[PDB]
Amino acid sequence: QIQLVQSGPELKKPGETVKISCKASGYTFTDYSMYWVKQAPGKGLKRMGWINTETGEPTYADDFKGRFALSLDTSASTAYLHISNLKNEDTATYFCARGLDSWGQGTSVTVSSAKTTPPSVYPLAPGCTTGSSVTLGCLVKGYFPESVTVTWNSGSLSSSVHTFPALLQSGLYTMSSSVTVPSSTWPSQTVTCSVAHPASSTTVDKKLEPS
Amino acid sequence: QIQLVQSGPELKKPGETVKISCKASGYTFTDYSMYWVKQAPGKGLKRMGWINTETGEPTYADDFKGRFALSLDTSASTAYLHISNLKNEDTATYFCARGLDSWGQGTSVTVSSAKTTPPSVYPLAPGCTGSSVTLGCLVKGYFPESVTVTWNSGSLSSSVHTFPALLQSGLYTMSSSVTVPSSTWPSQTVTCSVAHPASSTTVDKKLEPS
Amino acid sequence: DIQMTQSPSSLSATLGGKVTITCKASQDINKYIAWYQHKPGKGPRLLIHYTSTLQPGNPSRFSGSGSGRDYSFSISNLEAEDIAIYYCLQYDNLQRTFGGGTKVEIKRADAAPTVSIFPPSSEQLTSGGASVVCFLNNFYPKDINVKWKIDGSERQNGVLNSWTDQDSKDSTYSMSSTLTLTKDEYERHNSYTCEATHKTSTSPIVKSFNRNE
Amino acid sequence: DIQMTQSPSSLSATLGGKVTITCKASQDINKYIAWYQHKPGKGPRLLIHYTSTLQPGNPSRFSGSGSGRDYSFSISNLEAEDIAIYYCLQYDNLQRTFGGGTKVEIKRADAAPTVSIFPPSSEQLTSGGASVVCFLNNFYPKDINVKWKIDGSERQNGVLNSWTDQDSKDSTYSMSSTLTLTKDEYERHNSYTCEATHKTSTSPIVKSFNR
Amino acid sequence: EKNSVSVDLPGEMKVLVSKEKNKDGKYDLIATVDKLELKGTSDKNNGAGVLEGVKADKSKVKLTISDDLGQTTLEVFKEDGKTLVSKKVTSKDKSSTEEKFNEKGEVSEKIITRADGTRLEYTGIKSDGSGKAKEVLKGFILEGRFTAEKTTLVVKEGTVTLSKDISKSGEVSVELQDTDSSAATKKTAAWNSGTSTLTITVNSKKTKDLVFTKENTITVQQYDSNGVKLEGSAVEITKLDEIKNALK
Amino acid sequence: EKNSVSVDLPGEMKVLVSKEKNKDGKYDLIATVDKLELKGTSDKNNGAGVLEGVKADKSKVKLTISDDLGQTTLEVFKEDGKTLVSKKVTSKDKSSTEEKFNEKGEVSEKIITRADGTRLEYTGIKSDGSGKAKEVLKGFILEGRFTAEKTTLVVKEGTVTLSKDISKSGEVSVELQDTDSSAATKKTAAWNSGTSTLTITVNSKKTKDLVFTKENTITVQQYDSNGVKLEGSAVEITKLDEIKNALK
Repeated sequence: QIQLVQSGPELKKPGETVKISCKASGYTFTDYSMYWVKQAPGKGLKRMGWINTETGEPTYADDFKGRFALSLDTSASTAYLHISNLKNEDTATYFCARGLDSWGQGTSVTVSSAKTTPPSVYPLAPGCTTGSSVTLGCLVKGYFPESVTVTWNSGSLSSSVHTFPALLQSGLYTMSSSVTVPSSTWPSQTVTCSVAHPASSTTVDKKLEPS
Repeated sequence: QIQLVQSGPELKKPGETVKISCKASGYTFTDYSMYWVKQAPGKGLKRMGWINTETGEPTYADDFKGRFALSLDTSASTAYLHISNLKNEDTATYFCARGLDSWGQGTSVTVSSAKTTPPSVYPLAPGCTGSSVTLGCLVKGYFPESVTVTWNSGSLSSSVHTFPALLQSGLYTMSSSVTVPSSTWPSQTVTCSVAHPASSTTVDKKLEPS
Repeated sequence: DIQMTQSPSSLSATLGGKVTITCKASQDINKYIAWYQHKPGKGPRLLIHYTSTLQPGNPSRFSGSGSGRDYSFSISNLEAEDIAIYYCLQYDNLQRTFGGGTKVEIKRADAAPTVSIFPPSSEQLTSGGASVVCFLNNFYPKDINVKWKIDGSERQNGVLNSWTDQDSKDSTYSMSSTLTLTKDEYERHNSYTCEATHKTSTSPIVKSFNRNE
Repeated sequence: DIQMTQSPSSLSATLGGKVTITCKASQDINKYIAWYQHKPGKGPRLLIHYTSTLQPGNPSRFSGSGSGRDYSFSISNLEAEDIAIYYCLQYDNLQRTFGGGTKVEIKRADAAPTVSIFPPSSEQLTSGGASVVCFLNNFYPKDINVKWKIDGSERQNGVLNSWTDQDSKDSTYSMSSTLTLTKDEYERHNSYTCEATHKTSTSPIVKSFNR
Repeated sequence: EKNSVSVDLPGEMKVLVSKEKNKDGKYDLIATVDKLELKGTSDKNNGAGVLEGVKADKSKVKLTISDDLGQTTLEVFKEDGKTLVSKKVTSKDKSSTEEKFNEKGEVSEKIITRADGTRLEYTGIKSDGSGKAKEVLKGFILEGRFTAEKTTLVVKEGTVTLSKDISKSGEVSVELQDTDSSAATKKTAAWNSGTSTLTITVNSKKTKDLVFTKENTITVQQYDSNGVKLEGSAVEITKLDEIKNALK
Repeated sequence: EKNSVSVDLPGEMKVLVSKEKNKDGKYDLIATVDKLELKGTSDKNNGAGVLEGVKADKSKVKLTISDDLGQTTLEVFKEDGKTLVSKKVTSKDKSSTEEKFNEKGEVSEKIITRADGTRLEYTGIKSDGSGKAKEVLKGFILEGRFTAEKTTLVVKEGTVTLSKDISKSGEVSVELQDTDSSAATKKTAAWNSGTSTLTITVNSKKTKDLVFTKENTITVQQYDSNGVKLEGSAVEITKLDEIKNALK
């Protein structure tokens, strides 16, 4: 029905410019102002500004001056957020909103001098005693930017899975993922972790070998 | 002892300048950098900058370039914070700090176009009785913020509530409660002494029965 | 600058309990964390430095632990006078940075408000104003609703509701509700009521007066 | 802009109970307040509008009250899936502003961690690095201390400790602890230990292996 | 007659006052109300006084004129001359209160006519001072109820209710309710007491301003597409169904 | 004689190798140590072979020379010829290990001499692989302890304890501890393993860098007044008192 659908996650270097799109459906676009909101770590939700969808006239908040531009393609029911001279402070999730009941899904922007880097994936198998269950895992190391997906046996294993938030070390991300399964499953059968890294268009798979 | 003592509260209009002092005693001033920290309601503590007390070289946090300057009178063991082009966002408490163990008491800065205004002080007495009787003073239409309601010269403080001020049409209104045994009033006299330093006013109001 | 992520942002605990606050740094800070207590109208006070050293002048109910990036601070045997905002500070770098703070509140047994209503004074009335005031004293929890009725009709605008800070002794809250009118508005009506709805009852405590006297 | 003061900024409550968040405006806002639920990586979700109205698609466990400047929002019959950051929003003015937000957490019974130790994989060693990992799974409360020892001596720096957010199913937390070495360093020592200090026990849970 | 001077009165009535004091010292007075001539005496010569008489149905009629000529009171009693049937008090501004009485002489109906011709009709009066109310405006009628404290007129459209309050003192306030739970469609509004305006908003967006004027009229003005600013000019509501229109 | 070709050895000593094969087909070797004459025969003709002698006190001396001529192993046995008293291994790079042995073939004491002349002396050794340790540097001596895992040398000054760890692999790390509770005076420090530097701070302020060099020296350098930058030049610690004064 009524949707705000935003553009995908963005990686830029400091100094650069970024453009986030917000595509509306299911109502007359010019009947609501479009609001833009910044989600920053620990800084809740903040109004950046809004734009009159009929006139194109933008009104920015004080903290969003100079390097911020709100624009429109009314015929395409699309609003745009353009941020220039990107700084580390601009690393955040950006949202479009109209009325009280419509929100975009968020667009995450990373400003960083790091280059895109695929993950190495290493198995965590118990070193050479087994109990009634076995906890296994994968270490996803040395990737950038931060977004990855760790999937166990193609989703067969989802219930006893823990996804550990990534941290920076040596300018690159490390995350890990755990699964616990009965001694009857492994190493009797097979458990494999599958790791995707959208920014590098990569998927990589690792089988948990015993002993 | 070691003390950092900061200069008193300030009210300024937009576009004006303020200069806050921090006087250090009890130690060799040049042995420690001085830190300045901003505290606004809605933020915690954010480092604005620090200054090398020996060289005079300041280092500013990212958000505090342009309008803010740190300086020194080393012989007087006094460090100064300057802010030009004052804006509403500069309404805050500002603190100086040295080492891990020394803080100033804070300097309240209010930037506003409103003018200093003495409170009107009204009595809150019961209209025409159990064990205790609650009375109050309504303190209305004043600016800037700080007022101290003193009840019976501090004799009654155990049972006092100071209700924080709220802005309404550009001026503050605050209130104060006190509860006494029903036997002591109106038998004995209770008075509120409202001090508003910025307007040089102290108004005493005696709470009469009705 | 190093980010210091302090958790939780707010704590509520019963007297005699142990509360713990954490602070996670964006890199190793080599045990160079200190913890401060900040009370209204004062400089912050150092409690803990170098992760776990208790600063003289403070009880050994305050503690700290940690290494690398991860640190914690505890108050054991929590007392009513421990109400404060607490902050972590990293000083590994010259560019010292703070955690976001933890507001520590006391959880106590529920208490109903003592409510008092006050008509405008003669002196206020002389001067064109008319403020009606209700005091709601010594209640818990903090959440409360006051609704003003004039001649039985809700008046939603022009109400000044101000809560005290949590009481450093008895851990209650008190609140003042002020409806300010003009003299002329005040003299258009007879009945003035403040209704207080609190978790201590499904029915509101109601206080009321008539200008009819 | 109208300031919205949201309290408390965080709360921890047992399931089935009732929690209440307040929001104080800097002026009268004419009952134009709405409340949103925000889970990580999903867009904000409207629960209440016009102070007390329940938006369709949501349980009547969500409610709101107030007028003038003073408002509240409540969750009755607290569920484990209600974990989120909740925000008030005033829309009396074109310059809409948000409260600072409330993290809602579940208070539950204390749980000890299951701790598992993993030596570096063959493949990681063959590349020349050596990461040691301990999983601390399904504990409560969240606060936990991990101590690494090499040949019995503490190693404090270079450790990556990542906590999950609260499980929406058992209200527990898990933590991964990763110590990154070179192969060279790893092969200079024999004993590797991870010590887990949790309030559940006065004695650490210790996991140790010898290369 | 060159012997009695007509002075015009509130309600456009005219009373002749004798030039000369009668044999007992009191000026004799004559008026013809609803073609029924009435006579009386007063020690005043300005017009002020009581005039009485009977109608075709033996009904006793009495026209008390204010000392200052500022007000006429027409009272209708039964043939007895005692039991009151009706009373109309008409001011020089053309404002008029008309009351019918019952067995005890308690008020059974009341009509307040404002100077401008708009009226409030109170009927169906319970004995606590609640009952049925109607407001006659220029172009249309509003229907509702009343209490001792306020008169409330109500206009409904779909799930939306507009309630217009008139206090004892005469103060107007207006409220809107809507039981609709969807933010997309719920009508909500705020009342500005200073400009006597109800602003309706839907899904955060201002849609229209209804102004309740001192002329006892209602104007409507639309906001632009985005609800930033009023467009065009306000228009006075000539018909009830136009109010309802504005609640969709 | 020139019947033998002589060759200098690790330590300071020359072994003569019979230029030709002896009467029994092998190479005869003679060396001079502790004014003793040692003799042996070997299949090798570079100086690699075992020599023996007996002392005046009927100690057996045995000089095993490595194939590479890079290491001498000199053993002292008592009269039996089996029970070992001491063993020194000396490499050509000026390095060494001397051990004094006890009954049951147990080491009672051990001296590691590094190439540079600095030494590590292990004494009062126990079954748990623990005991007393001492580090002899150029100018001063450090005293501490050892375990199977690491040697710890310790310098104390007031409430301050400085611990210098040497892992079994030879890795150096340093810790500072101070029981002082006051921020104003508590000595604290962080160890940079990359630069082998312990940076001391007091009350958030850097005071000095102690650098533990690969040449087994310790240097000190003070920071400026505000602890923003190192001042002057690093200075070598010549004496123990200097280390202690750095902890005050």
